[PDB]
Amino acid sequence: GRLNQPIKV
Amino acid sequence: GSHSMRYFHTSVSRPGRGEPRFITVGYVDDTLFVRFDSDAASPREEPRAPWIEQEGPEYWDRETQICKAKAQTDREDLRTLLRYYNQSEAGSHTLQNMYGCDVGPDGRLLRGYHQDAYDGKDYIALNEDLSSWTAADTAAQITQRKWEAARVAEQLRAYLEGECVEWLRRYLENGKETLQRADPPKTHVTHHPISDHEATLRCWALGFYPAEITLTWQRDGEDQTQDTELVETRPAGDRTFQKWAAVVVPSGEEQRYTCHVQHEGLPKPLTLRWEP
Amino acid sequence: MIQRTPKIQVYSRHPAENGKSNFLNCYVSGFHPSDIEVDLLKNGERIEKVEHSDLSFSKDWSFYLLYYTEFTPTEKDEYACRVNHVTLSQPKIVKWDRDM
Repeated sequence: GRLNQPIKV
Repeated sequence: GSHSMRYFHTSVSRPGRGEPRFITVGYVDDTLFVRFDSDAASPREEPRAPWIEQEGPEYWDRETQICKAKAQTDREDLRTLLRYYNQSEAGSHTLQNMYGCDVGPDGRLLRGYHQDAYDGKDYIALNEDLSSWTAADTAAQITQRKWEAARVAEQLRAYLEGECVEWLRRYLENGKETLQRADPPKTHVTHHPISDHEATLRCWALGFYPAEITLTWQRDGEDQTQDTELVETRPAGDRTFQKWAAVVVPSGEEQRYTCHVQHEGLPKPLTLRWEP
Repeated sequence: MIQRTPKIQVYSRHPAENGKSNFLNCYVSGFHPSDIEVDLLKNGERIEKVEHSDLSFSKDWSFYLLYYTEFTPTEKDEYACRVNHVTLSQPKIVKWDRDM
């Protein structure tokens, strides 16, 4: 199951 | 023994041809188990291995929403990266991300990963400490400063040491028929005349899983590294992999050459010779 | 913009036996950027309905794909993989050799 933590550069 | 779970993600912009295409796949070891493609008619995370099919609707809904949200943030990121590199809007660019965890036989975290590349080049990587960053250039340093300010690493560490490991443990149990089976290579040597003076000896490994393998030629007990053609390990399409290693052998020297095979499905390394 | 040209291997799933159904694979790897075109050929003509894997990549970020179709090899039929990529000035055709 995936990482659920939105990250933007 | 040891195992890994990894998610791979690629967004490719296509100016004038709509929004960037987003494709993500997940693996346990060398087994593909999920995929998502934004160009599918109805994009959803889809199963690709039998042992994930038992996950219920809430799993597929949640995973699908994660994938859709990552597609969207990648599109914002691709716009950001044009600014960071002072690039025009006219060209296609690539954003890649990989993350996941490696565990030992007892299931504890051995290493975690979370890293990005832009246009095929390393961009920013979470270090092995799961707490600090390696930025490839001054653009990635801008990202690093944002991620330090927002304590992103702490959130990644919590996932990688917690959920990542626990999902992998579940998948290894549900998939114990396959994920916990090594299929050893089927091995043989073939001979391929080139001229009157020399022939190729080709040492084959077929039908093996997982993909990791060592396949070497010796002559009189000396490794022939510089003189061996070693093809990349390649998928057969039935879960298994193939590889070969070849050497050019002067006529009459064949029995001086030995092929050596190491694979975790083998209790002991194999030695093979050409058998006319 | 960096570019990395594809490695190309064309091969069967099982050792070829004339008249026995099998799978013809073309594995393209090590390439960047990801845009690529791959055909499988029978006697120089494109095979229809070839399938392929979803885009993925290696530890060094380079991309890989598998293209594949069912085939039943014979003594005389010739098979090949034809690849186009920005690194190539013309399409590259790699013939299937059952000994590789």
